[PDB]
Amino acid sequence: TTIVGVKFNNGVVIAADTRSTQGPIVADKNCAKLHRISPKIWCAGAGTAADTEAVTQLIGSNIELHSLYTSREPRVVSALQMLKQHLFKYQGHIGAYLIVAGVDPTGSHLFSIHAHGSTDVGYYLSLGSGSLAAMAVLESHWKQDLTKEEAIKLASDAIQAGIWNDLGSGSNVDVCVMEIGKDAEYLRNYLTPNVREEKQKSYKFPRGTTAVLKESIVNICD
Amino acid sequence: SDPSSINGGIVVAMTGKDCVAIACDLRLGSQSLGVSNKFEKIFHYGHVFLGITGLATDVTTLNEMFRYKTNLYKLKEERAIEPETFTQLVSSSLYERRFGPYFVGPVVAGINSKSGKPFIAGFDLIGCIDEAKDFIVSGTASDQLFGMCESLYEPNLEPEDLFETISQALLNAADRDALSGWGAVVYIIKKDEVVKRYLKMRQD
Amino acid sequence: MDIILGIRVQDSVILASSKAVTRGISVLKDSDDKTRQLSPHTLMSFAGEAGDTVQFAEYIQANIQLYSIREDYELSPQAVSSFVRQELAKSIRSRRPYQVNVLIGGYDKKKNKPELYQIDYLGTKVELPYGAHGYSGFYTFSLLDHHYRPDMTTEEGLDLLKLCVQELEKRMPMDFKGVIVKIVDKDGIRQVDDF
Amino acid sequence: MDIILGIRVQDSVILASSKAVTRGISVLKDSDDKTRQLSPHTLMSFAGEAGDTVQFAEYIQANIQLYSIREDYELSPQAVSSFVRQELAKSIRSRRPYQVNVLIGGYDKKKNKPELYQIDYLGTKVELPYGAHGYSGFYTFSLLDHHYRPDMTTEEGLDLLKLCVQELEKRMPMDFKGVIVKIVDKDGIRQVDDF
Amino acid sequence: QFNPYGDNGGTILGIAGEDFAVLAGDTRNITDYSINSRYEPKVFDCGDNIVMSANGFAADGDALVKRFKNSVKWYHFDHNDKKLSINSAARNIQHLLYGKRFFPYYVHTIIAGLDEDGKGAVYSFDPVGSYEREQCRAGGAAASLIMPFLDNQVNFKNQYEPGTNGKVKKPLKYLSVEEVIKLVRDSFTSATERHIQVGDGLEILIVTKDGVRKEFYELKRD
Amino acid sequence: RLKKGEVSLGASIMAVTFKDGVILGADSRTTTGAYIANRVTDKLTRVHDKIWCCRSGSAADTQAIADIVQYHLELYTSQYGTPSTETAASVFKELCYENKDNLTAGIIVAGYDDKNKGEVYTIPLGGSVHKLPYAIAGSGSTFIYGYCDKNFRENMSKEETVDFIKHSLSQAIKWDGSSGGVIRMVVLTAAGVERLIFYPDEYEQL
Amino acid sequence: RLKKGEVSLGASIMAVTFKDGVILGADSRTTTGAYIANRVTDKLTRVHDKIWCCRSGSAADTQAIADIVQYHLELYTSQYGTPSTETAASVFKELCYENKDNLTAGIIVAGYDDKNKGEVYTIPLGGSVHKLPYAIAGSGSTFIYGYCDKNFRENMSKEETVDFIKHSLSQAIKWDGSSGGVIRMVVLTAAGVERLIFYPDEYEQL
Amino acid sequence: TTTLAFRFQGGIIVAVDSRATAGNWVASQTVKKVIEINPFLLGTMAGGAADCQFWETWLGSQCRLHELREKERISVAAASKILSNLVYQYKGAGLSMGTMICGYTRKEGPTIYYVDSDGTRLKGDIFCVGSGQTFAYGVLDSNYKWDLSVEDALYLGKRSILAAAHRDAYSGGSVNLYHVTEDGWIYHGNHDVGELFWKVKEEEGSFNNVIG
Amino acid sequence: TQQPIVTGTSVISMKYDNGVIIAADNLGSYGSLLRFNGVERLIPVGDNTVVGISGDISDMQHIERLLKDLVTENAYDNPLADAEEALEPSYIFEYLATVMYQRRSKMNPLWNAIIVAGVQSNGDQFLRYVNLLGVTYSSPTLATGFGAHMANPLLRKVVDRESDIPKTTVQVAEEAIVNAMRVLYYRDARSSRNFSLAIIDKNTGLTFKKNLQVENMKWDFAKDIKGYGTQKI
Ligand SMILES: *[C@@](C)(CO)[C@](*)(O)[C@H](CC(C)C)NC(=O)[C@H](Cc1ccccc1)NC(=O)[C@H](CC(C)C)NC(=O)[C@H](CCc1ccccc1)NC(=O)CN1CCOCC1
Ligand SMILES: *[C@@](C)(CO)[C@](*)(O)[C@H](CC(C)C)NC(=O)[C@H](Cc1ccccc1)NC(=O)[C@H](CC(C)C)NC(=O)[C@H](CCc1ccccc1)NC(=O)CN1CCOCC1
Ligand SMILES: [Cl-]
Ligand SMILES: [Cl-]
Ligand SMILES: [Mg+2]
Ligand SMILES: [Mg+2]
Ligand SMILES: [Mg+2]
Repeated sequence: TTIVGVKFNNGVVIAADTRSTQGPIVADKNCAKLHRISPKIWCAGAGTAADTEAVTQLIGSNIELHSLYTSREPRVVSALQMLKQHLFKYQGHIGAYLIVAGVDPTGSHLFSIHAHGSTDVGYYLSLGSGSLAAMAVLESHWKQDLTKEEAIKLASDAIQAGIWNDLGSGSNVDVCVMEIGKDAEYLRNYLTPNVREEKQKSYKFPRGTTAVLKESIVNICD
Repeated sequence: SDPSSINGGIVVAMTGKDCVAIACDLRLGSQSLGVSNKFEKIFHYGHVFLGITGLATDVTTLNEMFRYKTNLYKLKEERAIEPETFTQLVSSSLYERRFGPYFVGPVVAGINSKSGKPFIAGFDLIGCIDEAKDFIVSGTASDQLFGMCESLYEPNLEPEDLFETISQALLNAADRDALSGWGAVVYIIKKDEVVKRYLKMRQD
Repeated sequence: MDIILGIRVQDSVILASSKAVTRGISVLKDSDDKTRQLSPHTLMSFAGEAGDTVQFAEYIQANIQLYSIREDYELSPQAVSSFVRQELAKSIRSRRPYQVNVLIGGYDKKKNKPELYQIDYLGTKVELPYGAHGYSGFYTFSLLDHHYRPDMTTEEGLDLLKLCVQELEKRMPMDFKGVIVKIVDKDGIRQVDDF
Repeated sequence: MDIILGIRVQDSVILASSKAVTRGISVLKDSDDKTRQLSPHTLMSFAGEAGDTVQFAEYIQANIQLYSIREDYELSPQAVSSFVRQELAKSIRSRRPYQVNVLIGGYDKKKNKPELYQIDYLGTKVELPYGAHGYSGFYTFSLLDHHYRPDMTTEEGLDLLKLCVQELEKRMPMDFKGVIVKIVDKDGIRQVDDF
Repeated sequence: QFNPYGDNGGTILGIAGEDFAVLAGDTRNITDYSINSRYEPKVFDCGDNIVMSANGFAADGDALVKRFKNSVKWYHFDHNDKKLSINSAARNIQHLLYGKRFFPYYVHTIIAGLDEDGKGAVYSFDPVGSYEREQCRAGGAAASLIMPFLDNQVNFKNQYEPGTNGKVKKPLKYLSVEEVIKLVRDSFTSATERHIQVGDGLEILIVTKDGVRKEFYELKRD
Repeated sequence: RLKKGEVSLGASIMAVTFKDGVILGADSRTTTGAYIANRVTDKLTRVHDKIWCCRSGSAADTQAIADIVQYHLELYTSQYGTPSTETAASVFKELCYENKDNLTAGIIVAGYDDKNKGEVYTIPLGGSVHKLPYAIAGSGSTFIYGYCDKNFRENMSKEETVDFIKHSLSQAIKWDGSSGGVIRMVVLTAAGVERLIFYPDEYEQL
Repeated sequence: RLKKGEVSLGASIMAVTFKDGVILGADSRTTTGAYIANRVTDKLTRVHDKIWCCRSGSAADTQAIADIVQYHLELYTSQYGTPSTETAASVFKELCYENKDNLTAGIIVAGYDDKNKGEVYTIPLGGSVHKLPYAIAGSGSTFIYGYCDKNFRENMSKEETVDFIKHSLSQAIKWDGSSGGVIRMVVLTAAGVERLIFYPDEYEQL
Repeated sequence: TTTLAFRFQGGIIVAVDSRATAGNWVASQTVKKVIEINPFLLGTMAGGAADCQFWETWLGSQCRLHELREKERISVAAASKILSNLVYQYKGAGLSMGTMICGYTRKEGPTIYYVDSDGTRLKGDIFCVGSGQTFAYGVLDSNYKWDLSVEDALYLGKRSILAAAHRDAYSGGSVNLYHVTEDGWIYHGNHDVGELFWKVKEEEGSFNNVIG
Repeated sequence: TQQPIVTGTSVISMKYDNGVIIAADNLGSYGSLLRFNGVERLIPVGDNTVVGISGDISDMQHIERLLKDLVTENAYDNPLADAEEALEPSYIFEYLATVMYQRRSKMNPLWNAIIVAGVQSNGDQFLRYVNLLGVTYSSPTLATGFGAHMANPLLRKVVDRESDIPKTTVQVAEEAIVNAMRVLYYRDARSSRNFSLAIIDKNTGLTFKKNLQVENMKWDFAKDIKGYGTQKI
């Protein structure tokens, strides 16, 4: 994976590639690494794929119950605290590397969490195998007082650096913009710069090519 | 002593125009020794089909477990479980055993009875969902299946054409894997009819 | 413990199991019966780790016998095999698993059909026309692939079984001191005394 | 390679050696002669690591035959045994040692006495009334302690040897496919065809 | 402890026709999750209408090709400029490889050309020198993906004549240079999609009686 | 001791008592091997109003500990009023000592009482407690033992103590690859709490 | 890298160039584990009239090397005249580099030419050569990187350089258990060769 | 691999499969595991592919040099011993070879020698070598008689490989048949298991474990 | 079998329209200790080649001596040593590549990663990599160690393929290299601020720049960062 988070004027944006690997094999060419914890708190995940999904859903569930209990919109620090304490308790064995971002009554926030339960604060962050390629771009082009459109451009460019230069990352670029006072917009497949070219030949077989031994109707009804 | 490659086997699933296909080989062995040539790896709960590769004891255990759970589902819900919902149930159940997992590679396939949309999905051993428009592969010849599917597959295939594509994908992949083969079964699934065909393949 | 075989024919299931019990460089016994009757029409042979084998077999035997008394009814071979598989499937993830491999030969009285199930210590169940555990299979499976027919009689099955034992006695490294053969059919379980 | 025995009696030396050659779970051959004639009145049996055994035996055979041609004279069993021991004693401190154990049965024509030497792969030589290599000794030594007498005939020695083979066939784990027996006396070396 | 071997990734593919033979290979070079080069050729014209590629550990691959090219040169000097036949080259390569049986060249070697009857020939080698002439062979990282597709499309495996009850097999026939290049391009685009170590570019070397032609095609760079 | 692949807090941290109270100081570098995971980290952390600590070792371990200590001292305050710096160090020790096997946390505790003035307690890997006039810790501290011992004096002024910390950490940063970035400082006195920062362009050319 | 149980030369050694030439300095302690095998060792050793070296690492290895170098330079002198300090360092390097796996020798080479004045070459474990204004080495040198970097100046006087070495090694000794005893020094100038010694009672209370 | 060769009334039958594997990856289905040393000598190959191919083609060169020097075809014993002495020199180095040297000469008659990479050399009437040797033994031993006809012997050899090809995961592809007589070796074709299995199943009525 | 002791980090490089640029910092690390600071890791050979070396410094100094000796040996009995028969970048590289692979084959490697940058006699740009394993490759941009992970992505945005080389000027190319060196200083724990840079142009020749420093750094935003999550002060 490559995942990034970038703060701007009136909020925060996060982004991610869409490659899922199995050793050297690409298992999913278009998987979703951006996760909704609450309506306006989103999470980018790298590492063990099941762990990032499971831990984000569990905390997201408890955040919802907490929001209902307190009659308040949830805060990013609550998700941060709940995630880190959970991950710490499992001493790194739950391999989730997260970039947590969102807006709440306190303001806009951007954090990262590592598998062992350490958290970091920043204006720009990157995690995953292509974090070095992404951070190189972020360190080169980031500035204070970014606009919405400038932050999206910087974030996607940082993901692209991972897509092209890191073998662990590829395919498309997902984005989620979380602005203050507005609904969060999830931009699934914001960029698709890796479309498969037309095949040279159709491999549609003549009907009857495959040798068959038996046929039978299967009963699915009661 | 690698649980996922003791018994051997493969499963593949594909989508077509208003239809889905799911196929599997029949081999069960103990490393080099071929033991059974009747060991089917595809099961179904109502109209939802589940294929499972990997350690055979877990394949059997999980089939029995999901039959258990889907039966209680139907009694309480008063309706058959749908592929999208079943996919989530599989994922939950596998992740429940996160640090002592079932050594399996399951594959869901089916048509949603309400919307009519074709649906397929795959998982790793700890429950991570892998959804796909085109195809899902699993087993000891997964590399081979990935190669066959990626080249042979095209979208919106008719049920009769889709049968040929998935069958050729499975057969030629199995023939390049020592632990897969010994027969094969293909399920063609339309909205309200399901055909099951046994393939003739080389028996070595 | 080493050699256990099983052959399902037209009207019966035949189980053959080696008589030798060896510890170290000594054959301690040459007349060991590696089987237990689970019910009147169900027989289970076993092989594996010392102690585990008999302890497991008798534990299953007690449970099936308890069921028979409670319901005044005999469980089908398929039902017994499923019960046995689940016990082994539990076992493999225990602190100390049962290292036992079994064959279950039975006659289903409702279907009027013989049934042979092969289950390994992991809880891997398969129904087969012929089965074997351990190194035996590496010789007997190919042999039976050639000579076995589905419509054979019990006598034809015993000759087919003699052909397996001869091959094993010729090519196996260890002396397993012959086999005890038992037949399971519509009339129950009986032992062939001269083999 | 496994079982090699040797018994010295009044007027002859008798060597018995198993016929089985096993690799993995297969008995590849059941008629293997694990011995070489070093000279007309000297016979050496052998057992140990595959390949090493025959390579070593034939190498010794070539050397003793070379000596016989050069001097037009037959070396005494004691002299041959000493030569063999030294070769093994060199071998054990080589880059790759010969992992071969041998028995040397011979008839000394000058002394008119039979002689049996037991030499292991380390080069450990002992003259004995009866000898064995491998696990065989754990049964045969105690048996011979009881039944052996120094003034026995060749026929009495063969019956004593039959008693050893029977015990081994009863209590040994592996099937060694019987033995080839050979007698060494004043008239040279001959093989017993029916054992 | 020092490890003298490494994995440079990539994949290669050889197909033989009636009067021609092709040897293709991607131009990507990698170590771990990094890209070293997007264009580093590993299919070489070695003279005497023989093309060669040694895929795997590039240092060993280069060393081998270098030694074979040199073997061809000295064959001319020692045998009155005689043309080295493809079968003779194959046997010579076996001895190069087996010469290092106890410290092997970690490569899958494929050579292609024309035999002494003018017909297309492809030979393939294991790391220690075992070789075999074939109509078809894929080698390298994505060999397991491509090879079964070739069995199906080049040698018509598992394909029967429609309506013949799976009794009559699809008859074997030579493929045209046009049809072969279609299969090569489709094989590599498919492998690029699902294998992370395969991409960037495709270089094909075609061998006819007239000589050695080249063709290049772009591949996805993620 | 560090778990494989976990963020390393290897550091250049120090706390120095002086006439008006105590000053904590630290670098801002966090590493995963030789990659710098965060170049602008805050290793000085509040457990109470005027009781702070410097963190080194494992990022995860030190954070988890500091969060627990903050909880304990907040609960202490609700029942018994403001805790002493010694009390805070004791709570740190109890966690570090009782879990010495599972933790990698080299913590310096520093606080300001009105009675006891500025105090510094250092807690190394073992879980032992050592009350000192000043303390240094982290991977980069090895290189400045000589410098700090020769240059430290008791009852320094604020400006002198800031210069002492700045020069010391500058050297630690210069020689330790695991240390770098900005130099953060926190001043604890009767006046209140003051945060200071110093950038490379300034401290490198000292 | 040390062989098991072999004598350890872990040290506090340094060589410093200055206006009139160069000065070598060293502690006196040898250990096998925690036992001090020799407390009065001379770690400053002559390979030529005005080319000396400081030894650290393995006692046996450094001695064997120094003896070979002395032999080479004596033979060099008989044929080609006085060798440069660079030449001496090259001979040390050649031995240390070519036998890097079997040796543990951290050597500092220091000499005085008339043309090139005072020169210092340091040779760490790897066998690399580094020409520097001053150099520090040995187990105890870690503790004085900060101090020495802050306090070193080029073109110092003899008395200043002696004070710089004395204060530095004093701190290294104070913090390193593997260093101790007396502080030996050797002065290399145009005037000649001068040996100096400094005892604990003096340098400890600096 | 599965390879066999047995001696009988009408000479020697030699049968081999054609599969080559790298772990569970089926690398080839068309490998030639019988080497044709000369018109009267054959060699079978099991184990490491390169080791077998390289050293058995080398063996052929040594046999050619013998008949040039001695003006006479090499004996099966001498040919096998050249190979066994060679691998013995490499003992411990990790060669992996299970071979059978089969042929006819005047002085010896039909002869088979088993030679492997740990130095074992054995003369014998029947041998099966490879990962599927036991499967071949099961069928071969239970149907073997000395008085088999050339037609029946050829089939039994073919059927024994088929049996192993079926059960052994690391054997398959196709069957290569040879018959060795006093006049030399005779090739009896390549038989693909793809068609042969079903042909044998239907005609013989065997393989009832498989879904027909 | 070796283990590297005193080590040098990233070497980075790229092609531009008329030539090539190469750079490397002046640090000699001893594990985590940043021990030596005056280490030159770019070594010119003639007036048309620069060899940049990372990894073990003792082995680097050995390679220096070999190149130095190569120049001497080429001059022997060679009237055209400063003209047609001068040492080319391709000659120097192939020599090193031969040595590196021979040493790995003897299980006693020179523990380095090397980039030979230069301009050929016909004006063509030369840029090729070789390491301890004897592995070689060429690309419009090349980098070692971290540089491979962080510099290459940045340099490939300027020259992504062959056709981008004529379009890239020396001003644009140097700017990217200097920027990359800053990023490496931010993020590589075994890097220093001081570095050397070399340009080999087909027209203006060899320009060797020493004692450069990373500058125009962004550190101001650090002051706003407090705690690791909740903490407000
Ligand atoms: C980039 C692309 C790579 O780091 C991103 O980080 C993505 C993150 C997104 C997708 C969440 N990472 C992955 O894709 C991740 C990489 C990975 C692989 C293995 C271990 C850790 C990380 N991939 C996965 O997690 C895949 C998801 C599959 C494609 C659905 N899972 C696996 O590869 C599982 C790993 C299971 C696991 C067990 C114990 C600890 C950690 C992970 N592996 C397999 O399924 C392989 N094998 C197949 C046969 O059955 C046995 C298991
Ligand atoms: C039956 C078929 C199976 O055992 C027979 O035994 C045959 C005998 C025929 C081929 C002569 N044996 C094999 O197929 C043999 C099995 C084997 C493999 C490895 C060691 C011993 C025995 N297979 C091979 O020799 C394969 C043949 C290739 C596919 C043509 N070769 C390899 O596996 C090579 C080199 C092995 C090797 C031996 C000794 C030293 C070094 C290497 N290995 C690879 O190709 C590794 N790998 C393959 C997959 O892709 C990555 C590279
Ligand atoms: Cl932190
Ligand atoms: Cl000393
Ligand atoms: Mg098979
Ligand atoms: Mg990529
Ligand atoms: Mg001391």
